[PDB]
Amino acid sequence: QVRLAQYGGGVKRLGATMTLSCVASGYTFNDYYIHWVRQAPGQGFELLGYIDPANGRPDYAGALRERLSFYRDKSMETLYMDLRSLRYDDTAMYYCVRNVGTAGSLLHYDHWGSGSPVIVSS
Amino acid sequence: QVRLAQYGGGVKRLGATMTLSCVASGYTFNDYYIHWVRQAPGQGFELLGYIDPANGRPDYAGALRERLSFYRDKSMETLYMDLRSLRYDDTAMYYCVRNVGTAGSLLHYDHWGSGSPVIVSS
Amino acid sequence: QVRLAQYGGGVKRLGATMTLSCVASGYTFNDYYIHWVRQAPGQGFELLGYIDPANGRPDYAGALRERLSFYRDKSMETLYMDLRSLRYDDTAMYYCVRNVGTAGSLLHYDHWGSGSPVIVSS
Amino acid sequence: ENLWVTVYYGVPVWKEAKTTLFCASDAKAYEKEVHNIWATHACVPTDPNPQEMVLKNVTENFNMWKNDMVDQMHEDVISLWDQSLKPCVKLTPLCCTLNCTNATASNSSIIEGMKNCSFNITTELRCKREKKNALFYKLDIVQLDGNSSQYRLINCDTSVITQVCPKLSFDPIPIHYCAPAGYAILKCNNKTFTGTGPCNNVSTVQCTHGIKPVLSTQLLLNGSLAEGEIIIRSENITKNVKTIIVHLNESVKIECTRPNNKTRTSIRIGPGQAFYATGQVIGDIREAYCNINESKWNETLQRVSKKLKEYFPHKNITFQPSSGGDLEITTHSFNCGGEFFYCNTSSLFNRTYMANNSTRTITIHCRIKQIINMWQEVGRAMYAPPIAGNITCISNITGLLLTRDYGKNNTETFRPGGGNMKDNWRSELYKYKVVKIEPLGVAPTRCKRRVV
Amino acid sequence: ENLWVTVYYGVPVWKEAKTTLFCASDAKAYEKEVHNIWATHACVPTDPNPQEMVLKNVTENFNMWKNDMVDQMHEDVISLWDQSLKPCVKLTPLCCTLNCTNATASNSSIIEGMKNCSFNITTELRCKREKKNALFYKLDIVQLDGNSSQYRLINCDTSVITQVCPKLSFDPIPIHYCAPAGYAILKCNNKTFTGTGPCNNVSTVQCTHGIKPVLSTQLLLNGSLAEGEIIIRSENITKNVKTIIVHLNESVKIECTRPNNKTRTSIRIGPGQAFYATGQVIGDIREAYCNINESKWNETLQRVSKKLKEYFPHKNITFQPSSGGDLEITTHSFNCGGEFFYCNTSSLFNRTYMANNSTRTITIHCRIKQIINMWQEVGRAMYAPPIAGNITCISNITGLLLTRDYGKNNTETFRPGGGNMKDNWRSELYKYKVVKIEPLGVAPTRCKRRVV
Amino acid sequence: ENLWVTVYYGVPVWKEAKTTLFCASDAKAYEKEVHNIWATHACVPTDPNPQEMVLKNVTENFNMWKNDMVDQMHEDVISLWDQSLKPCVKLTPLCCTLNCTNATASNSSIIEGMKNCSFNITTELRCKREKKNALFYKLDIVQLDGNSSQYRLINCDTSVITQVCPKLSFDPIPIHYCAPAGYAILKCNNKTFTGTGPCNNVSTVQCTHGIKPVLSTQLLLNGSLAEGEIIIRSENITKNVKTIIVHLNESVKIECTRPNNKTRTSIRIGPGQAFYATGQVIGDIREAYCNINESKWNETLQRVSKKLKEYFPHKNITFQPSSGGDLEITTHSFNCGGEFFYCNTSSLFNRTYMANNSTRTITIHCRIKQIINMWQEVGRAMYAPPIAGNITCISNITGLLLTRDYGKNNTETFRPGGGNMKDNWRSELYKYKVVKIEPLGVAPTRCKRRVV
Amino acid sequence: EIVLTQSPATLSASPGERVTLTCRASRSVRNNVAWYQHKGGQSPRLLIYDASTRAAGVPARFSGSASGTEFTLAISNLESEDFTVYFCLQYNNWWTFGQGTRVDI
Amino acid sequence: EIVLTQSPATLSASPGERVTLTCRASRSVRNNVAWYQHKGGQSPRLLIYDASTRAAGVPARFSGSASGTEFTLAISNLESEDFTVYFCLQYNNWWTFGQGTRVDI
Amino acid sequence: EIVLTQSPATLSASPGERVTLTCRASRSVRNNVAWYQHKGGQSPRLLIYDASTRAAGVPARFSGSASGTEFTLAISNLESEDFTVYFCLQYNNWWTFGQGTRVDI
Repeated sequence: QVRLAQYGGGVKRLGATMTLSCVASGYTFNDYYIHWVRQAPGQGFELLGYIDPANGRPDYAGALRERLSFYRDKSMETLYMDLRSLRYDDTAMYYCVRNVGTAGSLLHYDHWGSGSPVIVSS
Repeated sequence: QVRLAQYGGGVKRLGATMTLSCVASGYTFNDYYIHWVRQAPGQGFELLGYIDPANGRPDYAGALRERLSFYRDKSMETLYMDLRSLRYDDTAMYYCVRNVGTAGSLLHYDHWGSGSPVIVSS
Repeated sequence: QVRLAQYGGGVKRLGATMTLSCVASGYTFNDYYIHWVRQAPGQGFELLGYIDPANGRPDYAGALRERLSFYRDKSMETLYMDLRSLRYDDTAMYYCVRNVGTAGSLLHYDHWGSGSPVIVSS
Repeated sequence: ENLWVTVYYGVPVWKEAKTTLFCASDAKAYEKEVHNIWATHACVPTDPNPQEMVLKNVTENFNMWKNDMVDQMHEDVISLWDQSLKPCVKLTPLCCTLNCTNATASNSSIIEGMKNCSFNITTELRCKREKKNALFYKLDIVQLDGNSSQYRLINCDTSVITQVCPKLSFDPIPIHYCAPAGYAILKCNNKTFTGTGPCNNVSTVQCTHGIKPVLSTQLLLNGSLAEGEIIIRSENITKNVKTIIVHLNESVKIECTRPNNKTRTSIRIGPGQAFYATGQVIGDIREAYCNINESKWNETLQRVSKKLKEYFPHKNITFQPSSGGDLEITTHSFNCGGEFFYCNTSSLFNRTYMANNSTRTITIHCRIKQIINMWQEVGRAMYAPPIAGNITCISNITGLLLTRDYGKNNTETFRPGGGNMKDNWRSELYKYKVVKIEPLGVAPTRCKRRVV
Repeated sequence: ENLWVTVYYGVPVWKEAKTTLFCASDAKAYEKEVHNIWATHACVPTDPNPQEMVLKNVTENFNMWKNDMVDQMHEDVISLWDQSLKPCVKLTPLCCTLNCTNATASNSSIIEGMKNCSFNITTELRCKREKKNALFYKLDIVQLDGNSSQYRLINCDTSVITQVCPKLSFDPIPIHYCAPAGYAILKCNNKTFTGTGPCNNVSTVQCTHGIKPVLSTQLLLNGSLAEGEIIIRSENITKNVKTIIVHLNESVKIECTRPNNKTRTSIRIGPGQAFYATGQVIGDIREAYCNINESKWNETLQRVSKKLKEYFPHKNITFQPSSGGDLEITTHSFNCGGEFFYCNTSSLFNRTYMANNSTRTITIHCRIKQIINMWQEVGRAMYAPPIAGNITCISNITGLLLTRDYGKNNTETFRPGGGNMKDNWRSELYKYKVVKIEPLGVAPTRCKRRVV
Repeated sequence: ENLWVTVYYGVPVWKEAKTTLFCASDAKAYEKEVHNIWATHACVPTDPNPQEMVLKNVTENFNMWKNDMVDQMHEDVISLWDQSLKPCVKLTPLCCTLNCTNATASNSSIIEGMKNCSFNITTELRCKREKKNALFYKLDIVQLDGNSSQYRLINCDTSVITQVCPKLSFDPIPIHYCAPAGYAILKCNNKTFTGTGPCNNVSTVQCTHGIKPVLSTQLLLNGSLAEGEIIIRSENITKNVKTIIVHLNESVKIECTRPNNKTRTSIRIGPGQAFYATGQVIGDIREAYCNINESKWNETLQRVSKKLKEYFPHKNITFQPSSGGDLEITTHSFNCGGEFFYCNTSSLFNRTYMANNSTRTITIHCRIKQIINMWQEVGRAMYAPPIAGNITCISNITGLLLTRDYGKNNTETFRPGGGNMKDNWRSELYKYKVVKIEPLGVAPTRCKRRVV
Repeated sequence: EIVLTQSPATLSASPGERVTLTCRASRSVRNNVAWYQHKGGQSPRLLIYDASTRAAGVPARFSGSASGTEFTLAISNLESEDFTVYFCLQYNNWWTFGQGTRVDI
Repeated sequence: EIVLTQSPATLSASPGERVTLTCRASRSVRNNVAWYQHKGGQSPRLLIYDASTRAAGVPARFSGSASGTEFTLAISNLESEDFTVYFCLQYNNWWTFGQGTRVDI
Repeated sequence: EIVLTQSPATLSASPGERVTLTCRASRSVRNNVAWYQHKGGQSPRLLIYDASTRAAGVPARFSGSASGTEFTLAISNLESEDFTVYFCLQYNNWWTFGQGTRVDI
């Protein structure tokens, strides 16, 4: 039923800005938060932040608050992640991931998108 | 809630014809009869006639049946009183007034419009 | 209430082709089979075939399967009978007739159209 | 002595209440498979015969003006007309400005009550426009400013216009009203009943007799007749009254015709639906008109005056035509066959009175109309397609909707009025009242219950 | 001697009646959150297991032709289709005249089953009129008069066309039917049952087994199988019959494909809605087609003849293709994946018989269509958006809808027919009957009640 | 010894369940004949006074997050908004590209938050193309590509726009919720209640107190006040939470104005259909703005921090403006009079804290908007007609919808949020729970029934 | 082809008499038989079907019955309406008509 | 034309006093009579109708009663609001007003 | 920032064996912990959440439990499917993952 397709993966020039993107289907787009998570090679997973698709509210990891931004084209069930000013260590696999929650609390993840690789070198 | 606004008041030339007007709001325009009533200075109130806004049926005081006419622009919740062939003694305050009634009988008045003064002299 | 009007009756040339026609009204056009029946002068009635107006399915008498065809302009509640290659003995009265049926079986006739005469001679 | 409470269930006792009555009908049309604008839309199966029970020794009040069910009759008739018009086509594409000229037929170099017109239309939707033409009775149309060849349909400024589908019929059917379980309907059978106060001969039914939902103004027609001599019903809070209903004990026949032949034409609106515009008028041109037995008319107004002076004991009574307002009240109006009529009744009502049958035949001029206001609402106007060919019609006058003038020295005066459709149903529902049974009675008795 | 009346409540006794059955379903799709045109629209929660009770020593009548619930199945399926199509977009802006030409595959002067077309469209209201293009299967389109480059969509003369929203699925789901309280459903379990007369092994349930609402004609598919050898069901008022249902004890597989790739395209209609027009065809072109095991087909028609001659004891039986009429009955038709198919079954039905597995594989030519009539109504029609890419499908033939020719000397003849959708549901609802319990029984007994 | 079963009917015992509550209201508006978007649409007659009964010696659980009736409040408010907007005019003919320029007034050679525009329309259907002009607050509008004189309404691309009819009012009314028969509503009266766990002072009612359906974001306003000192409500599954509700024991006044005069203009769309475009701005031009007592604001945030550090015992707390997203959450928003406001609250929330009245008056900049999404849906949007003249408004702040940042060393941080309308009703429905009575209790007793 | 024979071909009667018409089949047709009045130069009308059911609006003077391969129509009162042609029809297998019968003075 | 006479034409009073105004008709009007306050230069307001029913929102200090052809209005407390003109109206037959009455210091 | 430690980093096993993986937190996370299978080069899948609830469609061979700051994942039968990477995740405070664990022959 549900999917999180992805695009935007590829080689990126040193110090450039990129927009990655994620496309949802098969579920009520307002009901679930989306988290952006990554894995550098040889490292455990890491959280960049999350976005509420319904109102577009973002929230960010304290290390990356200056560099990231999130937005959604709500009619298209589609999300975008900007990362400004890339560095060599941003070289990683990037996923959009769906997060379950009650009306009160956000909880575990229940579905992972296809993943986009990114390589930072000119 | 309800109103009866009025216009058309002012100086009128001797022997001329005038249309006064009354604008309703805030209630079901078909349900209440409208009466046209006046007061000459130093005289008690006097009835000119009444109109059913729903079908436009008029009725007149026997003294003025030749001179008066009534009509309504029903989509505008708006009534008009013509008085033809003015004389000095028509100089008065004129009101449109709302009349309560059951399905059987017309009764007392429950709301008076803002009043229009008229002065008959060239 | 119901009718079966008819047209197309008249003199026809020897060996020609004709379309007769029948127009229904006053009942649910999908619910009843229509039969085409004729009477040559001095002969008992004879069945040509029947058509289901709903899907346009026909069935024909074994003597005339080569020569007949039936069709309907369904939005016009209107039926047409082609008879190809006329012969002198086709000279007859022709009727469209309504046939009652349950969901299972087709039964007696309950209404006859106005009748169209046809004369086969040049 | 030695008395205790007891409860009786099912005790026959009642009080008046507002309650939702059932619509009831003959189970399909007049017990037939025909398509009719009332009975084809639900309204349940036939009452084969109302099981009327006459109550012994009951005195009970009735009030036809303050009545709890007339409103439901009004709402239900509105509802059936809405539910039946809703699927039919909106004429909205037609509403832009018409070009028009004098209408004509062979050996009729004018037809006077009418205009010929041509207009832009969109024959298949959202592509190339086309010019089409038709003629209209002049009352359907307004002329835009100046000397002006330019005209518009009278209502489509203010309101949507729906064409009634030619599949339907305007014919009335005898509707019945029935109580839900635990309510009951009372008739009042006193043959002199004025519509208010006590009745002394009373009966109950699960349902009313039939009522025919006839749209009409000035004249009550195809209704019931009064059992006595002529009955005059009014409110009695004040001498001022909105309407007086006069109910006859003898029907007066009226006959009417639209003798000209109509050529219906079909103009496509879009998918499947067509505007049945009015094409060429055919035959030797006449007005629409109606006829009445003048002997019976004179006797009827004599009898009406002879009763009406019992309410108004001073010397002079007089009748006059309408004072002013819309066609719908300023004329008698009705819907013979499938088109709407408006008749200048002034020749019927020029009469006077004071203290102490096919001859002279009255005939009256009528205009006819395709664009109609209904229930006196704005916003929701109706278009009648033309009835093809020519039309004859007969109906029974049964009562007059009068209203009364300013009172002046020794002289009452009356004219035709009403027009607010509620008064038609109140002119026949005046019999009934609805009550709820309150079956849980209690009383003293010479008993007590055992404790064991 | 010494007998008196007594009442027993709850007595197990019944009579046949028309009654409103519940729609029942698996509680969300196939017990899943997917969007499907049946179970996503209401129809209540799952029956976990029907509590079938076998009745001892009951003999009871059944009549599948005169049945009281087949009509409700027909209305309910229509209702779900109406309720689900109503919110989807009307193609009303598209209907006016197309310009068209021969369509082309890659490497090719042509593609044969289709026509390329271009058309005026309005897009966002009172922005510029604009030109767009698409190709259609030829059967969706009529050529306007003359040698003519001019064409129109086949239905939109008569009707509104609604595009079914690509969010939905045409897939059947196993619907159940259930009795309201105080009604009961009886199955008839006799494994030889012909659909009429008495049954001698009977059971009751609160609900039916699952039924799949498969739209099909000529061939009953993805249905149940008969428990005996092949059963032939007919009416028996007359030798004249509308349909004969043949119900197989063994499924015959059929496989089908639309192997060409379809390029979906999006054309904006208005403030949220896209017309999913059909763009360029991709890949090495084939027809749509279907395949059958010819051994199994030959055995099936041998078995069918070998039973059918028990009803018709004279010397010869024969099968033929359709006589004439619409595609919907003149061909086998079904809705694999999400597009509609029409197959020239003439090669299946050329067979003859008389008194006294992946080899030879049958394959059949099919056309495919986007504009569809449903339930044999007019004035409303469905547009199917193209399924992108290419499609494969498998299904089980389970029965034949035959009809019989004019009877002639020593020779019956049959051809595919049916097409009136009621016969599909009657081809599976033939088991059930619905009854009302009448629990208030009375009888004599050897007792009287005490007065104290 | 010697015990047997007995049944007691009507036993007071209950369990929690989902159940359909009644909408209840003052019987017509505020007990008046005015037209208001809530109480004029059904929702039954007044509760004159809720018959609260305090339960002796009951300990009972409540859970405001998992609550069974908040969803029904959300659906019911949406339903009333749908049912009331449905008859009003769709602005669809307005939706095509506009030419636009800088807007102005006398002695105001700019009005800065705004654009003047002109557009193609048809004044009557199928009459000639016509040009009309109006000005729009810039947030209602998008600019098409390039340096571009070309603009469009922000939503008519994606969605249908309905103008709310000027007859209505956006004013809240005190709605009540009531149990159907056999359900009961429990309040939890403990004056310190955090929204989860047991309560020890409990009462029952047939209906809730009044609730005002105020649309707002960031700030809860015109609500109830907490009975203790300030209460902070959160979920407690995890430190991660979607919203924190802060409920004040003391209202803080906020005052607001739209001081510019508005010239309403009427542009026709069709039969009885008029679009109230925004015509010339009049008077000495200002922004919309709001004012607050800075003493009370400082005390309130001091008190909030002084409670909030009880949940978060480590040293530092901080407040900040919104992070990003739509105007609807990135600003405080509310609907004073009959237009919608959006205020840059950053000057309210720059504050910090750590371990151990008409003076300084705060005033805040606000923009205002005519095109509105509701309930965070898409595909439907509301156009607010301009309120003519100029507007003043006063309301009571009663609580804050906070959300919390990433946790970092010795430092919590919070900002305004919420915006998902469910949290507003959950910020007042936190009291109630609904239960079903299960009255058929059974127990042992020292009795047996006689056989005779 | 199932044959129908009517008898007599022409039936001699007087007004107000009771009169009987007969039809026979070449083999069984169950009761699947109907009778029609054929007024001169006009569309026929249904009288009776299933050899016995008088149709709606048909005059009560008409009646009918069956025995094996034989079918009977009767009229209680001849009239100028009914000195006319009538035919039997069978719908058991295919459809076929009798040669018709005339009733005259 | 049914005449109404009010009496007195002008009524002398002091604030906080109870005060009574009278109206008479040339013949019976049943109870179909009403009373209005007329503030100077302004649209009048309804006080009482059917000689006795105080209208909605009217101050409780107003009251009224009837006997035959005579009608009475009373006020429990005079005020600067109420040192003003008042008139009786009848709606039994035709409508007609009294000459009005002024209450002053 | 709540740390998760997995142990072992790599786990030696044979097919059809029961196998156990461990995760510990730098402080309490209640039961708000989940486990995921990570097949090579593919989107991960949920196994268990709230340290104990097996998710829908997950193989019954997976199970899990908790004690204080420590969390345990178990598998009843190793297979070529399951000689793969797995990770623990906590969602009590902020989100953070373990370094992952590989199961191999």
